[PDB]
Amino acid sequence: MIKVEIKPSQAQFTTRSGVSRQGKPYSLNEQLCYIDLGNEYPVLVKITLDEGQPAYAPGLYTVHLSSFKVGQFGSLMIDRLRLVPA
Amino acid sequence: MIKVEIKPSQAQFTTRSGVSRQGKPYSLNEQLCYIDLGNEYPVLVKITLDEGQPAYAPGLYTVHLSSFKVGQFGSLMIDRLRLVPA
Repeated sequence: MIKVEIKPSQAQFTTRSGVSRQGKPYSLNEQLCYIDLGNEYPVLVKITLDEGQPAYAPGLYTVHLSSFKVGQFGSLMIDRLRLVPA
Repeated sequence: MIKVEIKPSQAQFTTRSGVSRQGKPYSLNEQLCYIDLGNEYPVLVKITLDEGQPAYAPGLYTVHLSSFKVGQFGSLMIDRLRLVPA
């Protein structure tokens, strides 16, 4: 299991916006977190949230299976990091 | 934890080869596996092995933390799926 932490300072998201190739508006909400990748300290990672989802509250989390998909070359890829409480 | 299975029929690797941009030879060993992504059946996924590593034997495995890295846009990515026995 991957250990993800949302620190007290990371409790908010920011929003970027724009227009798709054929005219549709979009909005993307982004939040930061720390992930332990086995180095001396956890590293900073950007998360893009799914539509209609609030920012994750401070605390410890792990990664949900729905984060992964098989890519166009047949290998596993991350789609979006989706988190669940630890 | 991600459940990965190497079936009896997937006990071998194949090797692809070529030459890098500035002249060096390379060889890549590839093996197939089944990964449970929560659909009705596990899906087929291609793994590229690390240098000097044998094919994983048939059995159940999970994903090692060393499979992940932070990508050039600050989000988590899979580098190569590295497995450890379940």
